[PDB]
Parts: sequence; structure tokens; C-alpha cells
Amino acid sequence: SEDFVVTDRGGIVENSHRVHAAVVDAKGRLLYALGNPTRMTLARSAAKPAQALAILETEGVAGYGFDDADIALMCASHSSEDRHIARTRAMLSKIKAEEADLRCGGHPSLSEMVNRSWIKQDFIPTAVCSNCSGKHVGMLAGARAIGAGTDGYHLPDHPMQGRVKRTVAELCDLDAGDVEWGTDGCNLPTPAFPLDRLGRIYAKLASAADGSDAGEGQSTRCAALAHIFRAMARHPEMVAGEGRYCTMLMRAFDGALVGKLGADASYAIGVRASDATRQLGTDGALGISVKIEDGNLEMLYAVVTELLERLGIGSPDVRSQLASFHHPQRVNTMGVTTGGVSFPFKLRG
Amino acid sequence: DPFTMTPSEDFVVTDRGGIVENSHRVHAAVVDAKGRLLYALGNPTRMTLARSAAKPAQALAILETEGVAGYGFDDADIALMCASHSSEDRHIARTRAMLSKIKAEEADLRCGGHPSLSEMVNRSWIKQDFIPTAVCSNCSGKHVGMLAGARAIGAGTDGYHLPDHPMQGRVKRTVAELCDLDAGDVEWGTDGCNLPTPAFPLDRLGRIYAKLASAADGSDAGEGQSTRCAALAHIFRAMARHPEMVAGEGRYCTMLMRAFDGALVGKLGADASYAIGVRASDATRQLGTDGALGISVKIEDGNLEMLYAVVTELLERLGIGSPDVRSQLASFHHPQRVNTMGVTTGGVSFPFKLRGSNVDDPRLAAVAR
Ligand SMILES: [Cl-]
Ligand SMILES: [Cl-]
Ligand SMILES: [Zn+2]
Ligand SMILES: [Zn+2]
Repeated sequence: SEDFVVTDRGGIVENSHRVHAAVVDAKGRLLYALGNPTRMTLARSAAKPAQALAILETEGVAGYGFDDADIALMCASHSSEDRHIARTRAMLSKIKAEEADLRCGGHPSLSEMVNRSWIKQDFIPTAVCSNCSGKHVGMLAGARAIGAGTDGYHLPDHPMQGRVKRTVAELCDLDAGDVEWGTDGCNLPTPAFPLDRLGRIYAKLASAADGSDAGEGQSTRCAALAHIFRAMARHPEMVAGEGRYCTMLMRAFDGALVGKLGADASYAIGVRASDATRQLGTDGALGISVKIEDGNLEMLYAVVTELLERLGIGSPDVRSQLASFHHPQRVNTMGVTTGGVSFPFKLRG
Repeated sequence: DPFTMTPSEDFVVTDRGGIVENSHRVHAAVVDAKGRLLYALGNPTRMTLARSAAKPAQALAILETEGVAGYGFDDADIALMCASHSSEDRHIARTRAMLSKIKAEEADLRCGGHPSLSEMVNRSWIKQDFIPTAVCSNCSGKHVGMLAGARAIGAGTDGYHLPDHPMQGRVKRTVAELCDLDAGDVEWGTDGCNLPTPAFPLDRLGRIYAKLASAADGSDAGEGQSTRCAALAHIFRAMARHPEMVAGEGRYCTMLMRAFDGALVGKLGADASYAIGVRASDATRQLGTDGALGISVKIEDGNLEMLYAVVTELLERLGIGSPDVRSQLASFHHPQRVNTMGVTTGGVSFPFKLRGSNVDDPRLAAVAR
């Protein structure tokens, strides 16, 4: 099916971007789709909650005293704000590691205002500034916890990566051979699986949170999932930072969902049971996964907000906090409005 | 499967370890001097905002404005009228020099400042807290041309940028005439520099650039020319001789035009349009035309990195230049996919297929898409 977000200058088509989306229930049954909802998709940072699970399920990790903020950073593509780097350093301290132990590299900040601040001060970002720094410290913590040694914690043949590989396939309900692996910008293995399975991970996150809240019997696995949901909802500034879609989405909704960006314009949302989900004809939590085929971030945020509006997730009041993402500014160097965005797609049911 | 390939399948693709990351739809037209279509990718008649790729057509409207010759604009100045420049100091200085030649001030410009198209210029600006103003606009030189036009005909500099102004009437007609289109087949929006900007089928953008390179061939041959073909040959020559004014250091357009040493001109449009005018050569004759050639490209989704990759791939598929001319552009053709720890994690490939002249079954439709 033929689903585009379209940008226009004076009603004249500028760019068009192909949209894929899956809305799934708690068991990962497909409720709603755009484009191809099973598109083989690199989840990139959208997978970090599942990598966080592998760290949290590593024997001895509880001993380090990681708090909800720390777990939030494990789940983060953060903007590398001073407060992100400070929490990375404090997490290194809790496991008696140093920055030299990190196998991720510096890069320009995911926030242009942070990056401009760095440029002004001639600052060259190092390992500790990685958007992925919290995940790498988690991996160091897991490595040391089982006495596997911290050297090579990032390599596919290290037991930490064997744990991550198994945990991703389990959460997706996939055989090992159905998950493909490349290398991320931060130099860890990174999975690809059908986009609907990314929605399933986040439906299980939200369903865990629901199960915890309703005093139900839970595996250690569901209890860990609910703790990850809780940490992301509680400290959304650690997951992203000031002005970032994921932070403003999670603050607007105040514990009702979690949202996570993946690089090259993936998005995942886990939504707790609500009048909205019941309305959509499911009894449980749901998951939403989205890919912009061509990788455009600005179009991703526009489409995710349009999707929430079409699914009736939130009130119009809540969703209005995301107005500048939904209909991004199309204004020239002289303050004249030159065009906008349109959403000529229909959700299939 | 390889025998049922279609324009809808004309993609440039990025991979991580062989896994598809992003894919981008490509549209391209290759046309002769009269604008006959020789080769295509995707939909070569896609209605497309030319944006800055139309700047040579706006430069022609300025140069054919009676009295403009009086101001003493040189080749460097005309090159800046055709520019999307990086706002380097030499670009700002040249703009101020052009403002003096017409006795106008920075205050008469109706374009606004913006971040430099060059990361290196931007870094320098960030460092010194510099806020770009009108005179730094990538489009500054086009705007001074328009002012120059406005003064020469006695129209008033006030509103020179508005559709009702006779300078914008001249642009409107010149663009339709160069495209060989009725007015009603060219649509108009507003550009980032706050001028009218046209949209026409992608193949007519290639036709404009074919006419530029054709005029250059007629001039070099010492053929008698219309005022129009003489002016087009002057624009070609200005762009080819002063490619640093058209863009700047490190910019695809400058490096492409230096590499080819007068054999073609090339211009970026915002949101990933490109236009090339190729002078008659062995290459163009090999491609089955006895004159100059035009190429126009659009990435459907607007990705600029994929545009430079695709344009370089397409020059190589058309046989334009030596491998050794083209290899100044290797870093644009096959962009680096190196992670934060120096490890290559993937790259770009070009699963698209030139059509127009291998011969496929007459029953395989090639639907513009
Ligand atoms: Cl003509
Ligand atoms: Cl990378
Ligand atoms: Zn990472
Ligand atoms: Zn302009």
C-alpha cells in the first residue's frame, strides 16, 4: 500500500517520503498498518530497551545500585548535555570503570544547540559523550558482573553480546536466524527484524507496566520490562534531552506511554491500556512502530504525531504540546510562510 | 525479474552490513539541444521545483535587461548571480562590490541571512557569534542582479522581489521561453531567499542546461548568434571560469566544474535537484546526439548526499569525463560509512537502470514513476 508524507511549496510538491507503520496488540497481532508493516528494518537505538533488559537480567547487576535515571540513560539516544555526561561518569564510578574502558566514540551531538556550544568552545567529543554512553556502561557492568572481562564487551563473541542477541530474538518471538545483525555507529552489534516485531517489543514494555500496576504475578523478565518502562517515563530527559521529540512526547503523556527514536528515522511507542486502546478494539497495551523509508527525521516526528491523532491516543490538549513537530515550520529567511506538510495516507485496519 | 525492471524501481540505497537502511527514488532526464529525451530514470517529466538550478535562467533575464551592460559586471560577478555560494568572505566582498557598481546598499536586499551551506564557514561564524545578514544569503548575487535590472529600466528597487514587479515579469517569461512552455505549464512558489521560484517538468530543466552548453559551442565555433545565445554563452563561460563563485571550497558544484575544465557546468537546487549542461564531445556523440546535452536529476525525498552520489554515478554511466577527471569526486560518489571507532559499517549502491538506449521486450511498459 502506497502511503506518503508530502511536503509542498505554495501547493507544489517538493519532497515525498514513504511511510511504514505497524500498530500491534500485547501478543503482537497486527491491528493497523501503513506501507509494509513487516519491512525488514534496522531498529538501531529503538532496540535499546531490549539491550537494557539483557543488562538488567545479568546475574550480579542489581549489586551496583543503578537507579531509574541510570536505567533511563541505558535506554537513551541522549543529546550529550552536561547532565548526560555527568550521569555516565557517575555510572562508571558505580562499577569502578574509567572512560578508557568505553569502546564507543565521540560524535557531533544529536542536538544542534549542544553541537553549536561545542563548536564555540573547540570541544572534541570523546567516548563519554556518545549518545550510547549509558548502554556501553551497562554492557561494562554486565561483563564485570559475570566476570567475563571488560575488554571485548562490544564484540559478537563476548557473552554480553550473546545475551543481547538471545534477548532481542525472544522479545520479538523470532528464531535467532530471523534476526539479522550489523554494526551500529557506537560500535555494538545492532539488529534488524520485521518492523511489526519492533512494535511487539514496545507492546510488551507497556503490558509489563500494566501487569505490575495491577498486582499480577510476573516473571523476573516482565518485572524488569515494567522497571524499564517506569525508568523511561520517570526520567524522559535522560532518554533524549531538552527540546527532543521523545522527551516532550513522554512528558506530554505523563506515564501513559514510552517513545524511542532509532537513527535513520525509526520510531517505537509502547502505550498502556486506556480508553484510546479499548476504542481501537484491543483489551491490552499496544505498540506502534514507524520507518520513514528514506531516513528523514523531521518527517518521522510529523508522521508519529499525525498517527497518534488518527489513533486518538491522548487528548487534543496533550497532543498540542507537539504542534511544532506535527506541522514543522516552513518559513523563509524573511519570515514568509512558503509551504507545509500533508499526510495523504490512510491507516489499514 | 531483471527482465521486468521498471522506472518505479529506480533507487539509490544505503546498507549496514548488507541490510537496507534507507532507499531513495531517483528521477533523471538526459536531453539533446532541442530537448528530445535520450535517457531517463524514474519519471523524467516529474513536475519539479528547480529552486537554485533555475539561477542561470534568472541570470539571463538580468543580462537581457537593457542598460545592465552599463554597470561593468565581470565574469566573476555573473558567476555569483548563478551561485548558491558558501557565504565565504570572498562571496560577501564580491556582493558588496556588485552593490557599489549599482550604487545600492545592503538595506535594499530583500533576501535574509541563513546558516552557511559550508560546515567550515558555519563553524567560523558560531565561534565569533556572527549572525548572518542579507548580504551573506547564498542568493545575494542573484538579488543584486535583480536590483541592477530594476534600476536600469527605472522600475524602482522597492518590491523588485515581488511577482507584480517588471523584473519578476521578465524572469517569468524567460523561464517559460527557455523551457519552451506556455506560462500556464510553469507553476510558481516562493524561495528561501524570498523571490518567486518556478516548477516545470524535470526534462525542461535539462533543456535549459542543454541550451547553455549549445550557446557555448556556437560561441567557441565563432558562429553568429542571437543576443540570447550570446548571453547564454557568457553565463556558461562565467560559471566554468569562476566555479568557486558558484558554490565555494569543498562544494560538489565547484569541484565538478574544476575537474571538467570547461567541458560542462553544473548547479545544485535545494531539496536535491541537479542540472548539468555538457558541451558537444566524443561522449555526447557516443550517446547518439550531434549537439550539446542536458542532464537533470531529482531525489524524490530531498537527500543531498544521495543526490551527489547519484549525479556522479550517472556521469560515469553516460561516459562523461575520464575515470581520472571523475576521481576528484570519489568521496561524493561512494560516501564514507565509518562509525565513531573508525570501522566501515556499510555504503551506497545504485539499483537503478538507465533506459532510452541492450534492448528489452517491446511488451515491458516503462511508466514514468
Ligand atoms: Cl528561446
Ligand atoms: Cl555508522
Ligand atoms: Zn548504539
Ligand atoms: Zn534564491
